[PDB]
Amino acid sequence: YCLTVMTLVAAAYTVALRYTRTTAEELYFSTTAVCITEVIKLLISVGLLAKETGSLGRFKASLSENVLGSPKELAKLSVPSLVYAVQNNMAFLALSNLDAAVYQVTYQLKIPCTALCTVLMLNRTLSKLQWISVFMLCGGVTLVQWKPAVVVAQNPLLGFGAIAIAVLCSGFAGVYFEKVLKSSDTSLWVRNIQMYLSGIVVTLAGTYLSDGAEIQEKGFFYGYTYYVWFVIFLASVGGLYTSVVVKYTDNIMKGFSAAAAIVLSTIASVLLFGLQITLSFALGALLVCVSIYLYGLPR
Ligand SMILES: Nc1ccn([C@@H]2O[C@H](COP(=O)(O)O)[C@@H](O)[C@H]2O)c(=O)n1
Repeated sequence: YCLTVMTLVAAAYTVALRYTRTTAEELYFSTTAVCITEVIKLLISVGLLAKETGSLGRFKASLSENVLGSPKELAKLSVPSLVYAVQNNMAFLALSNLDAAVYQVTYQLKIPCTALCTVLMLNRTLSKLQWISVFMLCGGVTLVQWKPAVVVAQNPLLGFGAIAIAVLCSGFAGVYFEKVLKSSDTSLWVRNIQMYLSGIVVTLAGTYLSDGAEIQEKGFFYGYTYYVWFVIFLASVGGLYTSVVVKYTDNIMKGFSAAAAIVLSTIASVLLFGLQITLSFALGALLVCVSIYLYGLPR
């Protein structure tokens, strides 16, 4: 379920976002959407904490001791929420200035950056063979994702600067969260709550600084339609399900699993719905399979 959710969210999110940034008459503030995602992800996570603890007495006790009463953990988790506030704003900026396929292939440069950050920050080791598989995975998804390289005027060079920042944020913020998540027995849903508390403050401050002038003229929830709330739900679910992947695997295996699921989803579409496929897909799919094989070998 959590692999078929991640693909159908991955498919739906970037297309629905790209649509809502280009086609609107009354256009919404992207900074607010990033902030509202952190609010919803907090409220779902608070819900999940009650379900995990499985008791009102245990839930309340967890909020006191672990959520609100672990200040140094909130201090640590304020760092990646500041970086994710950058990242997610750069993602709305990138999809406003570049094509959906162009964003997709370019943003996979996070996979090398995330692998480097994993080796740097978590003090792990990747062999020469494992490094070969990471770049081969990156080249494999490039071949699978490839598509030709809006009703509004755009700026590609500003769009690529945004993906350059967002790629660096993806590696740093994700691995920082993994570092803090796996440093104790504290629950995933506490760590998410601890993070999204600071996130809501940082993202709301971002909105003030970026769009506060224009928001006074128009309103905070200006341009919001049924499709903007759809995008934010997908961003919230995706955000939560990403933290679950990092919990049960790691920030490198997030990339391999994401790539493997794109190939499995396209193969499911060929068999069930008679989808026509390219030779680039066939070659790229094999590279994704070899990369998983090479990464999955003992040294
Ligand atoms: N603990 C975490 C870790 C990541 N996330 C979200 O998951 C996304 C990570 O995207 P990447 O996998 O592209 O780095 C970000 O939008 C981030 O806000 C989250 O909501 N909670």
